[PDB]
Amino acid sequence: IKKAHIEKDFIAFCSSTPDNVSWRHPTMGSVFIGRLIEHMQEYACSCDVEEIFRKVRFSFEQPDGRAQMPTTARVTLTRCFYLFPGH
Amino acid sequence: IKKAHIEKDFIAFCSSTPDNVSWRHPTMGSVFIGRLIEHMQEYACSCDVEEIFRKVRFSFEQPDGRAQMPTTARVTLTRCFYLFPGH
Amino acid sequence: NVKLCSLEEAQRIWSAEIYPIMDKSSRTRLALIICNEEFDSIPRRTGAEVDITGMTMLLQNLGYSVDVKKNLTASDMTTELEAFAHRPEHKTSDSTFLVFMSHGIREGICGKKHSEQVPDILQLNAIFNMLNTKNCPSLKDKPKVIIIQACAGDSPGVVWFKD
Amino acid sequence: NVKLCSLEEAQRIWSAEIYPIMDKSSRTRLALIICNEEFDSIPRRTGAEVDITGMTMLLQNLGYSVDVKKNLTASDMTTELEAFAHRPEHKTSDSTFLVFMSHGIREGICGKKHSEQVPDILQLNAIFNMLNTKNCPSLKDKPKVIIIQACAGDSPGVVWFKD
Repeated sequence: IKKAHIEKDFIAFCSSTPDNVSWRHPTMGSVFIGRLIEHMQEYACSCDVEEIFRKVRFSFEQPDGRAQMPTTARVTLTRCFYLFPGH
Repeated sequence: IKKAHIEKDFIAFCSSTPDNVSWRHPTMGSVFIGRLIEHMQEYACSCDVEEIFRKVRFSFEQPDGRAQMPTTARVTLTRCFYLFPGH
Repeated sequence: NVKLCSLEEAQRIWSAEIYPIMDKSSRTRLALIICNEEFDSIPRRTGAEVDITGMTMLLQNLGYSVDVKKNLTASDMTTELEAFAHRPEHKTSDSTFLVFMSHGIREGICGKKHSEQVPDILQLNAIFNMLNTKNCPSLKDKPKVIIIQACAGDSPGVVWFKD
Repeated sequence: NVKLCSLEEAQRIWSAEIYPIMDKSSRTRLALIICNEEFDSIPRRTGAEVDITGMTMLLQNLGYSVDVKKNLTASDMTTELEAFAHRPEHKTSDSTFLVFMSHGIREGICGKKHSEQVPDILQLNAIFNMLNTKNCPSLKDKPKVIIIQACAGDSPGVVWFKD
């Protein structure tokens, strides 16, 4: 028999920091989800997912109005994950 | 008064995945710490900390002998953190 | 809906620090969306359909076959995740996406029957466990992306300052 | 001991997605190392001095004034962290490093008096709380790097396979 890591190549991206609320407009949808789609649409071509997720976090920087801060959690990605859209 | 995010600009880097052991040689020191110093020494000049930490994780990829997998946790870095060594 | 990575862009990115991508013609990429909109003791998550639409379209355009499940307890979510992890398509896949959208508390994601009296919670810990190398060997060495839209507690998550 | 970032390298990296660095001559960078080597109910962490040396030298060469604290309970660790967060040098700093090295369990980092009977644990949650915008306003908008060397439980963290 051979050994393998029990937990590897994971990344979680949550809409807010622990203890804290995430926001959802009743007709426009969840802000984090909307922001995530827009950044994936634009940056999947040139950035790995960790970089995209950081860009999403940056967009929430200013705590204007309904403040929230998306978080990357429990990361065991050993390589860069590029989506290579089109390929 | 003005609002500010309660939790922002954090990164944690742990020696192993949840539930799991980290290793330390009685005379040579902790493997994760040794690996971290070597990668910081080499890559602080050209890579942001998230990239360095991923490189550390890659070095543990093969579960040879005393296997462990370092983890990045609770990340709210909104920008890239370059150490700019020498500056 | 996604900006495409050109041939010269993919060459610029390509060395040994990147997850390998499977051939487009032979690969069977899978993704799962679990979204709770209706609850026993929590107000309807109005606008969730906008989230479902956007995420489904995005993931399909990224090359994933997307399965959508709606209004489940933590137990049903668990069963679904167990079935998803055992899907043979993962063996001929290079990656996966898991999207969870619901009400949430610090402990985790809310099932459709959640109450303060009787908790119905899927823990984040359990999600990782069900998709790890033991329980999902077909995704060993392959990136697993978990996306969560939920509260992580009821605090606005702010601090006030004068200066 | 650190490879230097040349002027042309720093220019290549420099746009608005980078944490701003303070002027070398005026900045007061701080870092803290807490390392437990001797315990009441756990074997001596032999080799810890190698860790202390390496981390101290590295952080100093990266421009940080490094404080080292040894063999503390979770309570003393808490007091130390509270004092560290209130240090006025952080106002004229651009970043910080927190290094914790000890025995560990799933719940968190072990204090010097930890036992299965009487737990002495500093939670990871508490570390973040003590360094957040409320409790450490001087490091608002500034990167805070937390490094932990400890077990997160007693599992070898592996799964076996035939094929």
